[PDB]
Amino acid sequence: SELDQLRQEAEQLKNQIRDARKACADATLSQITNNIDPVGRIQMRTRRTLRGHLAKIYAMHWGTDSRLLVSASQDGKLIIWDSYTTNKVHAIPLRSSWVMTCAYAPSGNYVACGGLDNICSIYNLKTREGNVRVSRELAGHTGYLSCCRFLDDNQIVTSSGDTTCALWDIETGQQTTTFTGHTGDVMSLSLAPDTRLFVSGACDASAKLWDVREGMCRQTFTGHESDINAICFFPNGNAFATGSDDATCRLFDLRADQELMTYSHDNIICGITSVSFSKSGRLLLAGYDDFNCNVWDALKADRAGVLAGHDNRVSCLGVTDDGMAVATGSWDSFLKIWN
Amino acid sequence: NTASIAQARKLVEQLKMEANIDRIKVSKAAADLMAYCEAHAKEDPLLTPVPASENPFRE
Amino acid sequence: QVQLQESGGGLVQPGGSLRLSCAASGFTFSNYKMNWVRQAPGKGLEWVSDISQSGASISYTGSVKGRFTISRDNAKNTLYLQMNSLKPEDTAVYYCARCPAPFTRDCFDVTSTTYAYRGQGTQVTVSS
Amino acid sequence: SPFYRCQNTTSVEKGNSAVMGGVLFSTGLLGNLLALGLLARSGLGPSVFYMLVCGLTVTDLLGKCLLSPVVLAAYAQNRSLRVLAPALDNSLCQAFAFFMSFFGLSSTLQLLAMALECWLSLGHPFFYRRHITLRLGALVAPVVSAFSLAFCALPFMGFGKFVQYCPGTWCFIQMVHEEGSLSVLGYSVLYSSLMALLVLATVLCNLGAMRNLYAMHRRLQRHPQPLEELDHLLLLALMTVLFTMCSLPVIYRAYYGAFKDVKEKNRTSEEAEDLRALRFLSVISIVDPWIFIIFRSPVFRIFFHKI
Amino acid sequence: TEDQRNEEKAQREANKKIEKQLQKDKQVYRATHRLLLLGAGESGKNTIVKQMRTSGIFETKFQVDKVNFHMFDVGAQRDERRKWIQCFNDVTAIIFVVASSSYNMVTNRLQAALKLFDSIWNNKWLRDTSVILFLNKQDLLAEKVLAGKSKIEDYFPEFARYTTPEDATPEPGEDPRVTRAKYFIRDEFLRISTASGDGRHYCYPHFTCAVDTENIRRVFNDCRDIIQRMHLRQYELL
Ligand SMILES: CC(C)CCC[C@@H](C)[C@H]1CC[C@H]2[C@@H]3CC=C4C[C@@H](OC(=O)CCC(=O)O)CC[C@]4(C)[C@H]3CC[C@]12C
Ligand SMILES: CCCCC[C@H](O)/C=C/[C@H]1C(=O)C[C@H](O)[C@@H]1C/C=C\CCCC(=O)O
Ligand SMILES: *[C@@H]1O[C@H](CO)[C@@H](O)[C@H](O)[C@H]1NC(C)=O
Repeated sequence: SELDQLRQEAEQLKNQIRDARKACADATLSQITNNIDPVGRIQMRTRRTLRGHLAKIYAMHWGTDSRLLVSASQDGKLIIWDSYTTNKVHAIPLRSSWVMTCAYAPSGNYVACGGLDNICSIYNLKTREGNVRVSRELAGHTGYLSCCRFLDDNQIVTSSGDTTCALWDIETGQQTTTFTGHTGDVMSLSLAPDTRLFVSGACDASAKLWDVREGMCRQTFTGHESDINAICFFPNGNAFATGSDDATCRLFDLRADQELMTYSHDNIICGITSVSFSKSGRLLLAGYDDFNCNVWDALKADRAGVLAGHDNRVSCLGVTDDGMAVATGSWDSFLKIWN
Repeated sequence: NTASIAQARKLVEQLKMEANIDRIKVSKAAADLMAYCEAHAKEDPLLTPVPASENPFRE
Repeated sequence: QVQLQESGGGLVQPGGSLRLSCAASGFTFSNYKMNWVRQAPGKGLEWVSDISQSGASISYTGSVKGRFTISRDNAKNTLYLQMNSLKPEDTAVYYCARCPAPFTRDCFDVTSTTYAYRGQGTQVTVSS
Repeated sequence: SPFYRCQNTTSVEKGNSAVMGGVLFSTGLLGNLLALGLLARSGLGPSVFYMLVCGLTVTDLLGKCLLSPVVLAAYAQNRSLRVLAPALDNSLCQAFAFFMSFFGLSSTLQLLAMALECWLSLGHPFFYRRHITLRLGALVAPVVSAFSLAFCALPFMGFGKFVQYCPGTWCFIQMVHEEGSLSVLGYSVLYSSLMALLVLATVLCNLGAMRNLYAMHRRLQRHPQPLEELDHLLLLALMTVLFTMCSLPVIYRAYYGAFKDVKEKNRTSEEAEDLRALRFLSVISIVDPWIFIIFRSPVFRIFFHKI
Repeated sequence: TEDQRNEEKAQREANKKIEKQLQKDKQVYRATHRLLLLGAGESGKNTIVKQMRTSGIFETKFQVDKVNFHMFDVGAQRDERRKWIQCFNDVTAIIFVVASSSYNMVTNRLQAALKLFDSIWNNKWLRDTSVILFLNKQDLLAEKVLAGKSKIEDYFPEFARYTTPEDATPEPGEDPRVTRAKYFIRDEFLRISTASGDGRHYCYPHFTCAVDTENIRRVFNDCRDIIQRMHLRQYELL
């Protein structure tokens, strides 16, 4: 009964955490924000349409200058666009055609991508010859690359389908830190604005908070019912939002250690593929499987608007750093800039 | 069988680390989120649509 | 937090009957398709039976058809498996497994090891 | 005795009525307008076949709405095309004959491209995938319209003639010459030999496509609802028979006129045969919207409910 | 603004050079057909691959009648397939290899393949993808059924009342017991496919073996039939 004794203590500790969360739940976010003004009707129009991909698009990432973005499609191409003029700056052919994620470095010098080959490949865009070549490819993951985010020109945090996140040294190609604890495929990660913590959502209906320096898990959140496909921090870094397959987006508080609000509708029965916040954080944009994107009131849980312009499943979202526009990628091989 | 025993010890040791943290009230935590959105409301072009000559995506 | 708890297993003589229960919490029980799976002491995980969201769509594996009966109670969030005329090759750990997504026809990784939406299981022993 | 006795006439011949020329226009207008309404509802609120069908219906609607009111105005005013518009005088008859031959030739070329497309997409699916693009199907109609405009303008440069037929309500290519001139009979034979080859190639491509549609159905036999292979073959067999039956009479008139001596022809009989042949050619535009658009709509399909 | 004119013209020229290269890659993409190789671990995965001849994916290239095919084998991934199986929704066909002899094994490898095929057939992103079904291990199935060891009806009680279909083509020199073993297993997969097909995607079953050396011709013929019926859907305008 030694295994049962360890299970009893695990069950006893879970009740202690649940009671401590209930003791702090003196009110709700919907009660406090009851008397504020409604956001009103949000109506965005498509400003740009980016064409050139031959197959479905899985990921995109905005640049820090809010002008250039990179997109990854399963035709084996990485395309860097100029969203102001709809011009293609680079077109990188990939060794593997099953890319599932892409990242843009905050310095603008590198672009990373990965997929079913279990390898994160770094591409140098500032070569003296003028061509884009594979600067470094990182190996060591035993599952598919699902997300990756640069910390700087020398570090990058990657999630993978082997229930494990990792931190890499680009110069040496070695794993500096390994983050373990999830029991499902980690589908998304988001970096905190101070780049000292990051959250990850996996296929165990759970989200975890990690310490980059210490390599440890701090808090665990278990509000959802199905696999979490997307995650994104609040702009102030004290909260985050998750999207899942149960047709529900939720908001979690780091300091309160519990779920704050649930964003759902009776006629929505499709999963969420991507979530993102506006610059202020008042609006929460979520992409869905019914080909639409919904805008939510983050403080009132009221749907504000619909972005209906895609003929196939919306796979990725992104809001610029200055908050001017939001970009949607879909499975119809198109990118749209909404504003 | 010994693999699950070591895994179960990691779960208990992780739960003891998460249980010993300081949690603030939800009322104070929710009041901080709405105070951040109010202080940065005028800096959100998706909330307040900016006119022409300063929207880069309008032609 | 999604949680599934099984009960009702135990030692039983050959030809005996056992009723298994699966208490579910943390999710809407009526929106999901439910499964029963078992793991033999030497073999891997094997699918046994399933029932749809509202019932009326029941399929068993070949070795238990006509002897096992899966039942659902959406009001109380309980899943049942009525075992009748048990055989010594039925000795396994029976798990109550939930399909990953609601309002779906397919259930992919129910029998896959390290599955998140599966319970701890109950031991069923058929011996004389 | 001149063969074309309504060549210089100024009024319609007694004993003719606009009932036959008004039924063809009314049935062709309502068929094409209904098809364009259904074709614009689904496409606005594609494929290579969609672009070919859109260009065919526009040609069919433009031909009906440009030639039929000129005919009906002649019957109502009791004036022939020579004296229908005194500002235009003979130029209206020449322009009528040019557009009558243009719309006959441009529709046949467009019906051959739709026959090639169905034969290539079902008979050589791998070849169709890597060579035929949506861009090619979008510019099939402008290319065949530029060729037909340039080909049918040959009598304006001095190779062929246009003449007014009885009862003075229409004009077409002159197909009989008393002295056997090579300039007049050369173009009439060339126009109808080209039309015979286009008709022959359309039948062969439709037969080749129907041969694959039956082989596709038979593999499935070994093992509203969408259309199967057999009711696609039924619509192709209907189009092949009607397109052949409505195009042969005008081909026969040119070969009969050029090669048989004029001294053995009864003019009263030949006037009705020339008019009947071009009435037959106008039935292609009437039945085109039903074969390609209207019969393939679920709005229409719920009545018969298929099989 | 003279330098701004040069920057826009240089950006326009670089866009024109990229679009020239993208046109060539579009022709290569159109002229090549991608396939997914899938199935249980105990079947003949290398048997199908060798008929032509750490990493997360393996690629096999072959050409039949001047048509290029890419076949992809999932190398190093976990058994939880519900997330990465969505990347293969636009392939021409999914090649599903089933060890037909493993109706009873140390457990039910055939029922695991039937449940896997059921999820692939009924997945919302794979409802337009055709599946080419290869029932391998004909010699092993013939040895098991004829010798009388084990049984099929202990794991499939409907096998007792099952008869040979009228549209059957038995190979010469085989008793009518191994033939019923093949067709019952084929009909188990066909009952799944005929329930929720709706004319969007089709299943092509074949009785492959280790010494056939002609499976590339059958894949080519089925892929030719898949493309034909995709081209037929464009003639239903409304
Ligand atoms: C009223 C008379 C005096 C106009 C003069 C005759 C021609 C100049 C017109 C009559 C028929 C017209 C054609 C009728 C049909 C089409 C198909 C049309 O294409 C489509 O509508 C479908 C989409 C596509 O295929 O591009 C392109 C124009 C075109 C060639 C038209 C071009 C202009 C044409 C030759
Ligand atoms: C022949 C060239 C291809 C078809 C072009 C177009 O669609 C057809 C138009 C015809 C109609 O439908 C109504 C009217 O008959 C019109 C002219 C056709 C033939 C001559 C009949 C003149 C008469 O009645 O004395
Ligand atoms: C019509 O007039 C022309 C000369 O203008 C003449 O050659 C021709 O024979 C005339 N036709 C008839 C039928 O009188």
